[PDB]
Amino acid sequence: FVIRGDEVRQIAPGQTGKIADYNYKLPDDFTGCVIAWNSNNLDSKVGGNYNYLYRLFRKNLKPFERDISTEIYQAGTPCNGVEGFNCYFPLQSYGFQP
Amino acid sequence: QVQLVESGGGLVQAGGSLRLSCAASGFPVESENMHWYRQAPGKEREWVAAIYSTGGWTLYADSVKGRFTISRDNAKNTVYLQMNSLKPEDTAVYYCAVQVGYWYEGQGTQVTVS
Amino acid sequence: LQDVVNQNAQALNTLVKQLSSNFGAISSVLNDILSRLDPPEAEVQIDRLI
Repeated sequence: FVIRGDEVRQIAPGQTGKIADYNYKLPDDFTGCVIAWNSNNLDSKVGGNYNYLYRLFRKNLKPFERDISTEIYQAGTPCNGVEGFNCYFPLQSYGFQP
Repeated sequence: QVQLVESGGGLVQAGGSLRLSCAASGFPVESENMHWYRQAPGKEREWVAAIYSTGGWTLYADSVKGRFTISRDNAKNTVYLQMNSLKPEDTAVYYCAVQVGYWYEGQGTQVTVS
Repeated sequence: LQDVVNQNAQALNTLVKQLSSNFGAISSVLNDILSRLDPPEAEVQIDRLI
């Protein structure tokens, strides 16, 4: 996958965070590792690169799950699957710039 | 040959309604996630929108809340962008960028506000 | 007999009192530690208490 600068610390077992709870989970007994390299010349473009998305709103994920469904998240009168009050989009873009 | 053709740009008054179009051939459009590319005189080029696969999933920048409406021709892989409630400072030049590998962007089109 | 009974009672009381010792942890109750700390650090504290 592709992440941002401060997101590197969140990609680790036992480390808390919004992204480390709703997008990717590392098991407490994880065996393996992480190789991260800068891609400013490939994933970044003038005007903003927005191809990479991360889940922002979610009610928790167990280790090593994939949640491809991005149904609208209800924060508490329900909007009934329509964008509006008490519900916001679950995905957010990074907006990488040079 | 993979190409881009632009259509719809031109002089317009604030508060209009028209179709903006980027037509490309030689590759499917549901293959990946395209985005749109705006140029105005200033610091750097400024983003507007992009939609994604497995559903529309339209996303807009913070300054464009609930104005652009997009109707989308799946049979013959065509875009349709539709503008609403125009105010001036967005005089710009438009491109539509897609990915099939190599970086690709066409020639764009002119849009002005009077 | 009174000495034997007193020894048993004080041994049980000492065990119960020792049950409420921090042992170098943040707190002597695990519910508060779980409510306050994160999985790994709370696991370390629970291991020390154990």
